[PDB]
Amino acid sequence: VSMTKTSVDCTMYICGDSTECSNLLLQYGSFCTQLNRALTGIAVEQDKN
Amino acid sequence: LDPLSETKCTLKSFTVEKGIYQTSNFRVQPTESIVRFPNITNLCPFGE
Ligand SMILES: *[C@@H]1O[C@H](CO[C@@H]2O[C@@H](C)[C@@H](O)[C@@H](O)[C@@H]2O)[C@@H](O[C@@H]2O[C@H](CO)[C@@H](O)[C@H](O)[C@H]2NC(C)=O)[C@H](O)[C@H]1NC(C)=O
Repeated sequence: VSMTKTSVDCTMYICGDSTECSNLLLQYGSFCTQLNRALTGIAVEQDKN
Repeated sequence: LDPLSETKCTLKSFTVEKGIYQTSNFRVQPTESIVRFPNITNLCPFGE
């Protein structure tokens, strides 16, 4: 009926605690917000189901 | 400024609907810097 809800901090996965990597990750724009948006849409649906 | 202003920026909107909204993950920042090196003191023989 449902599966485990997961959230990710895309910046902590990719760059965890590096400010240098975090400034380089901003060059990609929206991708990390899209990843968090997609996992949030999956997580809300486990409760709906 | 406050959690509502962060919600407005995360939604890129000056108005927000009824809901619960994911905002930036928090993090306890470091209080001080700790350096730990061996108590070796004698300089290395590079002239030789
Ligand atoms: C390698 O030698 C340099 C310079 O050549 C020597 O200069 C005199 C000190 C004397 O020994 C001559 O026979 C050599 O030709 C060293 O450079 C000196 O370093 C000291 C600090 O250690 C500094 O106060 C001096 O001003 C420097 N003098 C000059 C002329 O540069 C250098 O330290 C040696 N390299 C290593 C890795 O030990």
